[PDB]
Amino acid sequence: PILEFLEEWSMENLEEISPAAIADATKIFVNGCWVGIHKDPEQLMNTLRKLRRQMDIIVSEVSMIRDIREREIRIYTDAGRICRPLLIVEKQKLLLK
Amino acid sequence: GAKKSAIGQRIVATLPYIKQEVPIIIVFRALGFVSDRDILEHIIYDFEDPEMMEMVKPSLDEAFVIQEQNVALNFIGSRGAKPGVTKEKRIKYAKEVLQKEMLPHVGVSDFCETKKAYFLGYMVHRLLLAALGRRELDDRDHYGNKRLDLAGPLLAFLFRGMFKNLLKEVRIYAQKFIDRGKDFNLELAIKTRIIS
Amino acid sequence: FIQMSVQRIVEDAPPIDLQAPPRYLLKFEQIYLSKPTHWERDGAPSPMMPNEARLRNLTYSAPLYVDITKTVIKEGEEQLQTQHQKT
Amino acid sequence: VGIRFCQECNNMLYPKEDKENRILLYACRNCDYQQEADNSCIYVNKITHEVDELTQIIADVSQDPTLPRTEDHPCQKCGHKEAVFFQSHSARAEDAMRLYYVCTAPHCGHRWTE
Amino acid sequence: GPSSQNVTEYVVRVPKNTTKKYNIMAFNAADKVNFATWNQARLERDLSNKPEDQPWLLRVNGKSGRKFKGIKKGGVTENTSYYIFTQCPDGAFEAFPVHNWYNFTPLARHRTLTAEEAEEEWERRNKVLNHFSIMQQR
Amino acid sequence: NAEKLVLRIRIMNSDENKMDDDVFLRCIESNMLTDMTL
Amino acid sequence: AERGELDLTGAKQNTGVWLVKVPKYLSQQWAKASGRGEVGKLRIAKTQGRTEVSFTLNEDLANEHPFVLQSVGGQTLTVFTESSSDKLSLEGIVVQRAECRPAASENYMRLKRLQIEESSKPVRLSQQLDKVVT
Ligand SMILES: [Zn+2]
Ligand SMILES: [Zn+2]
Repeated sequence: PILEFLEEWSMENLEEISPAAIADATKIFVNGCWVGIHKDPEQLMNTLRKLRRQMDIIVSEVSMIRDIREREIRIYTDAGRICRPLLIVEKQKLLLK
Repeated sequence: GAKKSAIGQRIVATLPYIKQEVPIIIVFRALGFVSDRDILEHIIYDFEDPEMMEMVKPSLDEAFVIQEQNVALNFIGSRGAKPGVTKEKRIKYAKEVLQKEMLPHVGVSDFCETKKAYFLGYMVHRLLLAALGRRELDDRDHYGNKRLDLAGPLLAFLFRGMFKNLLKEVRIYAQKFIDRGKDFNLELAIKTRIIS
Repeated sequence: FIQMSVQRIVEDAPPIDLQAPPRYLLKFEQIYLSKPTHWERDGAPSPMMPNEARLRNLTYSAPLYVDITKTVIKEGEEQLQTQHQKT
Repeated sequence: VGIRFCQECNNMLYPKEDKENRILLYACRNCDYQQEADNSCIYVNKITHEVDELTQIIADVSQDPTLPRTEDHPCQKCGHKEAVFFQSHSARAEDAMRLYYVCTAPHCGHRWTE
Repeated sequence: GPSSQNVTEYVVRVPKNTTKKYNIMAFNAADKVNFATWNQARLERDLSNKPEDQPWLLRVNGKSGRKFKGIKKGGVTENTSYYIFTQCPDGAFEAFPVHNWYNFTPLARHRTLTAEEAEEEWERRNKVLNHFSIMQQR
Repeated sequence: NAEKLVLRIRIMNSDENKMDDDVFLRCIESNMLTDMTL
Repeated sequence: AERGELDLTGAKQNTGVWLVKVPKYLSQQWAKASGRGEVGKLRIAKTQGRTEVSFTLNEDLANEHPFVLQSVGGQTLTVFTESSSDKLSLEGIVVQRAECRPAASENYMRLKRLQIEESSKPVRLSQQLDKVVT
């Protein structure tokens, strides 16, 4: 489901791109596999975060990591990842009311 | 050395089921990327960076002799754990090693060479950044680099080994009866004690 | 592991191909698990409670069954496909 | 510094000298191809390597919520008061305490160091 | 003028079947591929494996011209489809699904070192002199 | 006096008048950087 | 002129074609009938200094698809076809690339969820068995 959604959104597959485009774009990794590149990493993370929080396509235990400096988005779905629940804060306010 | 320190530091790859490592550029040659520009395009994504380009110069010189994909595959096959009797078989063995044994998570299909070249180039690209000091070395202790094998995954590890024995056992049992000329009973072929 | 990994492991196993020349194939498709059962001396199955396993030094194990489809070809333009349900 | 690739087989071009004219030529290997060199420098390495970090810095870092933000260093390019400051923290420097600032205004990835 | 605000709308047609299949041919930008000199070309399946499940070999202008090898895209478009719009006299766009995607790269032609020859150079791989001279001797 | 200190090096004239005229400088350059002791 | 010869006439005419990436549901609806000769209309609107591409789904087919263009200077693409009579030809050269996106955002995921569930039907899972097999 993650790969299908990523393909639907403005993510270019590795096969269907020229290497000259990889410089500016951010690499997209899913379970350590470089799926493709994306030209708007910030919007993608907002969309990816929104889906997980709504539990639409992305399950709760899926972790999305963006390395802003390295221009990489790492999505991990495998088992064995240790996680804990944290309250979401938006605009210096708790979403918990 | 006189020429050892002139070329600089070269990058090699330790692929599975190969006794000795191979030059990195050779692996790219085997994957189907012959020209230097095509190989470097998978390693250096910004040609305007002279620092990165120099780091790969010694690697290119090391694999300069090998200039064709078949030549590179033979070199990889020649160093295989089971060297082929003839040159043709060596190429087939090397192709199988890269097809399945090398970076299997990237893919195992016959047309996944391009994907494996990009990731292999990314592995080289990551190595260059560490060598150039642009990226900090990974921390083994960092706990996000760790995974916990719970009861399930641990049990799944055993089941495949025990299920392979079960499938091997039925193959052996059936082969005896098929060679004898008589059909075999499936219920009798299965050894239930293997999994239990 | 029980719901997914065991079934995936069985599904991902390659079909067993055997050649004599009659040819034989074995394909495992569906995996079934029964509740933890204990077989008495007479051979009568009965549900095994965890306390009974603890008291009688038994293993709390569930029987595992797999649907196996066998196809045989005898180079006589005939194919016989027999399935052993819950092996 | 410039790296040149052959126009025939897209392979590396290495420096070569022609005694007939005594002019640097970048000659392809295994391709009997030659090119007229113009840089005149074939190799250069900087041991000190005082490479500017601002070139390495990526403007996208301004979106990092873990970086500190200061209103006391307005952006020169656009005047935006807010800025995100950090240290290079990259090996080979041996002294990484100076702060590099990146403007937080969207579309203005101006980077500067005080 | 009209071009400053021109609006164009055309009908879309999807024929059920076509005698000729449609596939994408991709050339890298650095290749600088030019079709002006492509007087003649040959496209056929490879013979190295020795059919429908094998790579495609492209030859241009016989042996004299450049040779390209096409490889099927390993990544499948299970959730994606590709269509091509071609101008027609009737003025309605026509969309054809992409049966296959092929990536073509140029193949250099020259006296490439053979496998047997590479064995001798492996001895001097660590220590070699005048990289240019190695090709001259061959 | 110049803000930059420079030292131009060239191979002997007798040899000019066998390994390689270009690579040899790299071997010298790498050799002089580390092996040579000031 | 031979069997392996490629009819490069399309390249000579410099015919231009557009490469479009569309989702499966749009193509699936087309694949439903796939023989009526009509699936929709492609509308392109141009302004003084901006161009927009959009596609409208046929009313019968249903019982907005904005298009985003992409740069094609980074890679050169050509389209060729193989005739059933062993006569390969080059249709033309790609001059522009476009992608299709869904107008809706919330309820659109509902259709995707059904597809993910639908593609999950072949995903076999172990079944609990009330009575031990005898
Ligand atoms: Zn060349
Ligand atoms: Zn600013």
